[PDB]
Amino acid sequence: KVHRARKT
Amino acid sequence: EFVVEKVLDRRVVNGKVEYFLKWKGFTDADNTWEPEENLDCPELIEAFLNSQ
Repeated sequence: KVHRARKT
Repeated sequence: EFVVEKVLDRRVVNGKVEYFLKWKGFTDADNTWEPEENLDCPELIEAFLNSQ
């Protein structure tokens, strides 16, 4: 799947 | 949150696991190191690496 993450 | 295109590297910083991400539709100049808890599934990286 498409993953997303918090960017600092 | 932003879409992750790829995971490029891993490092441990005083116990703390971080990963070097390329973000989708941003260039390499925008790559960042992120703490594991910023990812939805860091287990997938760990599982990939621990199986070799």
